[PDB]
Amino acid sequence: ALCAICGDRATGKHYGASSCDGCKGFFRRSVRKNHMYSCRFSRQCVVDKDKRNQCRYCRLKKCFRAGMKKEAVQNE
Amino acid sequence: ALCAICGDRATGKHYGASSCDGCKGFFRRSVRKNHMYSCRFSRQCVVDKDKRNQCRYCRLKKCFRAGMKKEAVQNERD
DNA sequence: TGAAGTCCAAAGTTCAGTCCC
DNA sequence: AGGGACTGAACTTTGGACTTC
Ligand SMILES: [Zn+2]
Ligand SMILES: [Zn+2]
Ligand SMILES: [Zn+2]
Ligand SMILES: [Zn+2]
Repeated sequence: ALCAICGDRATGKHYGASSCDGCKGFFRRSVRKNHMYSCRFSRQCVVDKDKRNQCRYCRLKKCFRAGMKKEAVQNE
Repeated sequence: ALCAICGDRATGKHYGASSCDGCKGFFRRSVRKNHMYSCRFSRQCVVDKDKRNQCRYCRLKKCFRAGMKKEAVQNERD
């Protein structure tokens, strides 16, 4: 099973979508800090294993596209 | 532990070797900008906390000899 | 046990001081 | 004078290892 966000190896369902440990942590931290970030390009950046850290905005957007929900992220 | 490159205090393992923040930073920049340093002397310069900035060629050479890996340096990001 | 959570080593970024073109 | 480059410390983000409900 591959990560629905970046294509890396998936470790199971996280926050509503199958994803790797990276996209898992990235999403949780983003939601808890209520970050939306911003893209400096056309908000259509390539989010794969190698470039996932190049644009937080696009990575986060794809997490939501993949099915992740803020609702699934807990406080603390 | 100490920096395997210059002897200064090590802040942990960096790019594969125990090193300080100075050598950590130096290696990263050297790799990302693919700088081709040269040595004015015999390429046997002593690299310590004191002289580390005297010869970039030898400090980089020491970095690789100490275990730092080019592959461990990631691409710059925002 | 599934899917939340936490921990933390090792990546990354910014920038003041300082000097060269 | 404006443009550019380097160093290393302060501080943040990443993601794999492990823990709780
Ligand atoms: Zn992923
Ligand atoms: Zn983008
Ligand atoms: Zn050092
Ligand atoms: Zn030298």
